[PDB]
Amino acid sequence: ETLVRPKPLLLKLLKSVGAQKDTYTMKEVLFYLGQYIMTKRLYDEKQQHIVYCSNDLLGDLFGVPSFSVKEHRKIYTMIYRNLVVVN
Ligand SMILES: *CC(=O)Nc1ccc(NC(=O)C*)cc1
Ligand SMILES: [Cl-]
Repeated sequence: ETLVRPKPLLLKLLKSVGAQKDTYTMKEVLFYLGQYIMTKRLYDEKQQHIVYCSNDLLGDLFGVPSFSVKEHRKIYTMIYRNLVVVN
C-alpha cells in the first residue's frame, strides 16, 4: 500500500475538506478530491463527469479550466506531480 505526502497546493486542497494529516494513501487522496468536487459542486449539472475548475485551487493544480473524471491519466499526472511517494 503506497504512502504519499502531498506538496503544498495539494495539501491546501486536502485541508479545505478537513484532511489534515501529513501522509495518505492514494485511495485517500482521490477520495478527498472527490469530496472536494462534490462539496464545492464543481461538476457540470447535466454532464456530471465534467469538473469545472477555472479560478479555483483545482484549476491551479490541473492548469486547465476543466477536466473529466473519465480522464484517469490526466488525473494520475496531476496527482503524481503534486506528491512525494514515501515507500
Ligand atoms: C458511468 C461511467 O462511465 N463509468 C466509468 C467506469 C470506468 C471508467 N474507466 C475505467 O475503468 C478505466 C470510466 C467510466
Ligand atoms: Cl478556490
